[PDB]
Amino acid sequence: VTLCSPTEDDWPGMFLLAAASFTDFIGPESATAWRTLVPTDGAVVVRDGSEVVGMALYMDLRLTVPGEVVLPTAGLSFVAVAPTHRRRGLLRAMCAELHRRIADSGYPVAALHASEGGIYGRFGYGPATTLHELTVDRRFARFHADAPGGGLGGSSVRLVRPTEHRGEFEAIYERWRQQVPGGLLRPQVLWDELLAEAKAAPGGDRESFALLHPDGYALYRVDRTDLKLARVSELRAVTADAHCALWRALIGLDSMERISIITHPQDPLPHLLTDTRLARTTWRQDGLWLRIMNVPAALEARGYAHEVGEFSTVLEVSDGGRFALKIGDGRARCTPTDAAAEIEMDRDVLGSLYLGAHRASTLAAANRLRTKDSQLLRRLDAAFASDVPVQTAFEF
Amino acid sequence: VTLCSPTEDDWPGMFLLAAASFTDFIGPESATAWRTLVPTDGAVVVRDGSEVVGMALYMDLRLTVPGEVVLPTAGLSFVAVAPTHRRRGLLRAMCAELHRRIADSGYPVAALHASEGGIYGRFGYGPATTLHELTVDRRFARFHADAPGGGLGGSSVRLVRPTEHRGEFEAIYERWRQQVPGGLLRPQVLWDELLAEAKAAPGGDRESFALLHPDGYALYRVDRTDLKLARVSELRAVTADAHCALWRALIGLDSMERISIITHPQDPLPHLLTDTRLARTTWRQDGLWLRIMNVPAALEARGYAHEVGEFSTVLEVSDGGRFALKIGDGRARCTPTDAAAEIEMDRDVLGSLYLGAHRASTLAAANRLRTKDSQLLRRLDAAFASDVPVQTAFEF
Amino acid sequence: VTLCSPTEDDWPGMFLLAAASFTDFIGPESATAWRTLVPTDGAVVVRDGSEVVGMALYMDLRLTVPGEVVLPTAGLSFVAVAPTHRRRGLLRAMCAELHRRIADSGYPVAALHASEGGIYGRFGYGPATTLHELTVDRRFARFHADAPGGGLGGSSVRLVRPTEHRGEFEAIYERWRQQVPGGLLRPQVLWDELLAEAKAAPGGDRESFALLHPDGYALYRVDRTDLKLARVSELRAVTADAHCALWRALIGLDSMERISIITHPQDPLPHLLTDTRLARTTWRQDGLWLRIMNVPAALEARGYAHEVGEFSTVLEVSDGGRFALKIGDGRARCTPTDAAAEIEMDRDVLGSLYLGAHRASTLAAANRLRTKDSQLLRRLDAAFASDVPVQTAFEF
Amino acid sequence: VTLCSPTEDDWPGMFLLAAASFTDFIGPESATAWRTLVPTDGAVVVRDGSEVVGMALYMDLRLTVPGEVVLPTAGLSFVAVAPTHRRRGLLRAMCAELHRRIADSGYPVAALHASEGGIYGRFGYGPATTLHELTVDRRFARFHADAPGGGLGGSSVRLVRPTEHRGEFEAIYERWRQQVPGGLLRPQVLWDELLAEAKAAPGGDRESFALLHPDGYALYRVDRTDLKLARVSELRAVTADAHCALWRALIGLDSMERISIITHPQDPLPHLLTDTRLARTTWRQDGLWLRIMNVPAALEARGYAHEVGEFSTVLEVSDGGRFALKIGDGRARCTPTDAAAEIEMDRDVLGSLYLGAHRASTLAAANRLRTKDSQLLRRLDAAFASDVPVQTAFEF
Ligand SMILES: Nc1nc(SCC(=O)NCCN2CCOCC2)nc2sc3c(c12)CCCC3
Ligand SMILES: Nc1nc(SCC(=O)NCCN2CCOCC2)nc2sc3c(c12)CCCC3
Ligand SMILES: Nc1nc(SCC(=O)NCCN2CCOCC2)nc2sc3c(c12)CCCC3
Ligand SMILES: Nc1nc(SCC(=O)NCCN2CCOCC2)nc2sc3c(c12)CCCC3
Ligand code: NA
Ligand code: NA
Ligand code: NA
Ligand code: NA
Ligand code: NA
Ligand code: NA
Ligand code: NA
Ligand code: NA
Ligand code: NA
Ligand code: NA
Ligand code: NA
Ligand code: NA
Repeated sequence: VTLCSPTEDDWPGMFLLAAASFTDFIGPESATAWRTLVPTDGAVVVRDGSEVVGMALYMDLRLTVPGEVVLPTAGLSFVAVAPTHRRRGLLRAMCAELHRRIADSGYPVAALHASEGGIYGRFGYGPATTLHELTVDRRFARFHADAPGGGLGGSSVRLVRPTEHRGEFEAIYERWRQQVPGGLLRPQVLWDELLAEAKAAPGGDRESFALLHPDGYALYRVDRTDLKLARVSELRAVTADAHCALWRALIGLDSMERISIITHPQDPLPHLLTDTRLARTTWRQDGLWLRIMNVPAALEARGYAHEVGEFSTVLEVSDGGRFALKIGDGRARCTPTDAAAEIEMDRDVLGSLYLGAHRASTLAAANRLRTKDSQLLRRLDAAFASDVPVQTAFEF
Repeated sequence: VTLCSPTEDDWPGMFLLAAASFTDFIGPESATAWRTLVPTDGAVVVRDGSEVVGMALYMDLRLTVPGEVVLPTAGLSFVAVAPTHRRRGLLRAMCAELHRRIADSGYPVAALHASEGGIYGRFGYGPATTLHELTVDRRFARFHADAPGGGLGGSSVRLVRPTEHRGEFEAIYERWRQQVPGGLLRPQVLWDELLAEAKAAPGGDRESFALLHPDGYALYRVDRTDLKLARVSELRAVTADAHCALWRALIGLDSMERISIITHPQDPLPHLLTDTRLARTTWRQDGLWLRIMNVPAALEARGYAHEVGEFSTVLEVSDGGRFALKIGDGRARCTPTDAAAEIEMDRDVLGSLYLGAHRASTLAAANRLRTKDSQLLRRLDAAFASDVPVQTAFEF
Repeated sequence: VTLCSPTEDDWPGMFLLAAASFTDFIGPESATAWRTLVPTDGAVVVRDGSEVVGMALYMDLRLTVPGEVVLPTAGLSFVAVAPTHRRRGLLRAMCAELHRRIADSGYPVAALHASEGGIYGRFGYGPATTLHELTVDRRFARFHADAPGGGLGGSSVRLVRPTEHRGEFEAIYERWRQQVPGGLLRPQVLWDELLAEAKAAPGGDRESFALLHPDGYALYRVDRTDLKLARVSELRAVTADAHCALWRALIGLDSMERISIITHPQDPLPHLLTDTRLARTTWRQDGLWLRIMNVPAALEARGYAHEVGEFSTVLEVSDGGRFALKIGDGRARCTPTDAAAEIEMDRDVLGSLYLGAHRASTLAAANRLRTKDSQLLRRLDAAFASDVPVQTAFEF
Repeated sequence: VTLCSPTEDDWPGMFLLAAASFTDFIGPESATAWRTLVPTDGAVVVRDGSEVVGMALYMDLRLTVPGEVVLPTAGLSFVAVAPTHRRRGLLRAMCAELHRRIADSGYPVAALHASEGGIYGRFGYGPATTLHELTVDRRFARFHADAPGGGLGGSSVRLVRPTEHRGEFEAIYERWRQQVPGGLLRPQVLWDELLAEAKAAPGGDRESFALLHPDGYALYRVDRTDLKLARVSELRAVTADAHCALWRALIGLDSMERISIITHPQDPLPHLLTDTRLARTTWRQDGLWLRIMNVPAALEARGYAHEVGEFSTVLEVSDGGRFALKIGDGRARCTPTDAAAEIEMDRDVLGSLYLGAHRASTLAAANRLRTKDSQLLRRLDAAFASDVPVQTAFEF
């Protein structure tokens, strides 16, 4: 039980453990694409004296945070302990080694998608974005008088084969990810992967169609088993016009009873309809999780609300340092101090505040975030809040 | 088809229509209690040349709004058109008459709970609060190290018969409703009603139990059919200690698999657990709906965020007037003007902003709220936002 | 194991066997009402050397058959063999004794409702009417331009308590049963019974409401468990106006998703809607079963289609006699002959033809009805067919 | 938005719209077969200034109507409006153009299968045949003494691979379609298609088997998911012997719990069993829809019941002409008149009467068919009724 960087001879063993550990595993030939995003010394394996009983790696990602600021992000992925080697501290050992490497490489943040909601808090990760399934019963769906693009003349939305409009989707996604907190750069190899899953699989998923606007696209497919349900896999709109136009087109799928989509809590769709209730929230879950690797570097890099006035405090992160935090003009200055702390939180809590998805008041109500001054609580709420609402880019 | 105030001879006819129109109708003897909250000239009936084919009324309510300010509120209820008299403009006629009376009586706002989400927007009502069902699989539920009241010595929470601690529940609810936006004064007759539904019904609901803290209570009962589910009908906590203590007690119901509760989007419960995901959102729906009867009187009466600086604009409400709105020091001054409008919205949209549940940015994204200045949008978002998170009191 | 007419001392034993044999048993106090319809020597019990292990009886009924002709009918009911005395020929013995008594009393027909579809063919009973559940998704239901009573002014349909309009329901049902094949006289005691089941039972069925027209009524209640379903227990309309008006009222139950009713295959409801398919057939089953006790007396008593011309044939019923059958001017003459049979059928098959629900062609295709002349088959089809479509009155 | 006949360059665009509009779409290579049945100028597309946003076509069909008379029939199919171009009158425009072409080509009738039951009435189509799912619990199924082919010696039914007995199936279907109202000529290319779907698909449908009689065949396969259910896709029997023999074989599938089939309301199967109720009606829906293009040409072409005597009337079809209709000797003469109408109906209603599936009395009860003389109603019922019961051939 020694902890090493994998050699090329180790990957077949890692793919075996992946196949047994993740039910959604897309096989080795598809894993070559994602492997391009793993830097040299981005992966750790544990061997038993021999085969692979343990693995974890990070990918080089670019995360957009409030103020349209793009951070280098270590994306944690492909974490797996053999069923034969549980309760043996292999995860603790692997996560520690990667965090060392992530820290020493100069990543201010790491991020992951959690398989369970109870594992990653202890390693410093906080849930930072919220996933939100909306299901529209589109038979009753009528658009409000106030809704855009409900006038005579032509539609701007086209129905198209995804594979023949890759360039337009890239262009739109690139505009989208740069201006939305939670946005991730989607490299070429992940566009290759995304469009290979657009085509119909024998006894698998059905053909994916696209609705294409100058400033938006929606990829959808009819469900395998439920043939009256369209699953919107991905809708990216840069303008409210594009968003609305795309939903007029989706509500126009007259052979479907229900359109479903995984979106964000602030999706304006419910307000496009004469009946808000027709867009039911069927499902809600933690999206992206953040570990703030370097507190001063992260707090300084993001923009803050211009609306709150200048204010200063001392933030203590448990075993992560104490800081004089001065916020004003939507910039922050974060500097070492030994002054008495006014606000205390574990590092995972800072992850949950960092993109604006969670309010400091809420975490304080749970005593995850201690302060004796509620004026300071309101000011943190206001400053950390995001003007553009926070969204989840793509699962990794 | 003439529209009149009911006489005592009209109520049996109204109770007949109620029994046929609402499946949850609690019968005449229980309707005597609610009738005490209907003012003289609070009810309209439509007769056909004869029996009651139409009815609507308002109750005298006291609604808490941001800044711990209590408004007189006309609560719209008991609205029903005979199945024999649909598509005949009886609702339009009845709602118009009540709104006339509500306006001329000096109510700044009316409120209702909607049976459908598509009827009430056209009459000026906006969804103002969000209901949120959390279901905890309590078998996996462990409280976080940071959570309050996890130390040795005694528990402060007692298990009790609801009927023998009415005074303590009243006291706690009275403290709660005065300090929470969406709070409603619960009069004596509704406490009589609430505790009569605490006892077990033959072949109906099971006995209700209470968890009692100095600063909180929870009423729960095991589900009729699912005997591994506890339904928390009502949890009122005044302090974070009370909230946490009550959930330790609820998670301690070792014979249940699932605790469910209808709460608000900012409920801190998910953050009390080591696994946020164990508190699943199973259901989400519009709660209280607001019609702003008098725009200047309502906008002036509520508190605003101290965090946003002083700012002025011209608000047009469609067919509801145009106003110079000046917000600063968490007060608003709202005065008539004929100056060019900077912000336009239908009256229902103002209802949805009024308690802070919905962001102006979100409604703007849906074009329910028109402005050409996004700086003004951020300022409205910030000013209208509620420091204490908005909650739904009781259904009427 | 001797077969006797019950004494008053035998009924408690019969009620015990009834409670164990029929899950829907309405108890002894309610069985006093139905007992009034059992004639002296209408009931047989089997005792074991002692308690009741066997029972069967007939009730005095008046059945309407084609040509608005009302026949005295022995209604077979309350048939039960102890679970302790199966496969012992007690049913065969009891049915034989009752049929003897029914025959010798001068009933031309007996009728029953079957608990199973496989028992009663061998005793000479044929399924004579078809039950047909229609379920309307009333959210999509719009009436056709051509539909009656879709013009301005008042509705003629009232919503009422069943118990306060007994006289009007009786009057309408009495008009209905006299003019519809399958109609049964409903005596006073069965109107007492029907209205006692209109009221809500503690942890049972909900309150029943009535829609009342001068020429029609509908009794409905919301389902116990499914609160979005209205079950129409009974709709009697004498004119197409009444039928349509009542369905406009039922489709107006805006709190229901689905209206369900057990009706007949020729119910015009599907054709009242712009979308026939909205009235789905969810369920279909044999209704009333007929045993022709006296072939000549029954064939002579009913009217025949005036459209088919005069024609003669020889009908053989297996072990039920051979007859010269002459049909013309919608009358039949049925006389003994020893002439060669042109048409053969078991007696149960004649029951199935007798009210016009089943076509002779269909039964011939199944070889239940033998002839070597298809011209004669078409003529039987045409003559036996009912101008007024055949309906099921009430279960007994 | 111009309306044109498609060029060969337009089909890829039509196949894209087909894939997105119909979930059952069988792909382009299979659509080449059906394309052979589309005449020159049988198809219309709508382009947007460019891609295909609209399409509709008719196929050359031969429909059997009562009196074993075969009509040329325009079969409407492949109708689709882009989700991006709803509520724009593209369907109205396309249907109008095709009906013009269908009329001017000399088709007396058009027919279609409806995706929804609410679209096609306004374009003059009436539901003309009824689909009827029977499900047999074959564990309890015993054949009646009277049933054919229940004697000793050999069975005449063989179990066979469909692909090796194509000639025998063709021969039987050809005999069947010529003698049954609703019958359609099945051309070579549709037999190619039918037998390609007989073989097992990887992770799709299972292998199809055939039961083969000299005068009948049944194609069945075990259900994908439910392995105790045999789905009879198609049973064609020319003689009652063949029908019965085939069901003895199907009830002999001792590894199945349930045999299901989509058949017609007059299927004699229920009467083959000792228990009629074992053949439950699980599902019922409109089959083939008819638009009478030329009222006199259609009314004159079909046979009428010989049983009803000679009679004359004036039929008005709304915006379809008024006619002196004289029916006798099972022929009709239909001639222009300006005499007062005795019977009025919309054109769709005539479609519903034309094959005998619906009774004029029933449509009159719904006021779809106005007359002041009920004697004339009985005579129309009798004359339009079909001696051979009406069946649905194959979906298109
Ligand atoms: N990061 C990756 N993601 C995917 S599919 C996107 C997705 O939604 N994953 C959720 C579930 N995961 C499944 C797999 O990783 C853990 C949990 N596929 C591959 S192959 C592969 C990676 C990789 C990492 C780099 C090495 C080889
Ligand atoms: N306002 C009232 N509320 C209740 S129960 C609380 C509740 O949750 N109602 C939701 C459904 N409603 C059911 C009834 O009113 C409409 C929809 N019960 C009565 S009796 C009664 C009222 C009344 C108004 C005053 C007159 C007589
Ligand atoms: N004929 C009767 N009918 C009813 S309820 C109508 C009904 O729907 N019955 C269907 C099921 N049956 C249940 C009971 O009889 C067999 C199957 N209730 C009583 S008490 C009673 C009878 C009687 C006969 C006369 C003697 C005492
Ligand atoms: N007429 C056709 N039918 C079939 S499959 C038989 C079937 O059951 N269709 C029901 C659903 N339809 C699905 C497709 O057409 C609308 C609704 N497949 C093709 S490819 C094709 C046609 C065609 C028309 C000619 C042009 C190309
Ligand atoms: Na980015
Ligand atoms: Na969206
Ligand atoms: Na963190
Ligand atoms: Na209050
Ligand atoms: Na709570
Ligand atoms: Na409002
Ligand atoms: Na009668
Ligand atoms: Na009916
Ligand atoms: Na009989
Ligand atoms: Na044909
Ligand atoms: Na069949
Ligand atoms: Na027609």
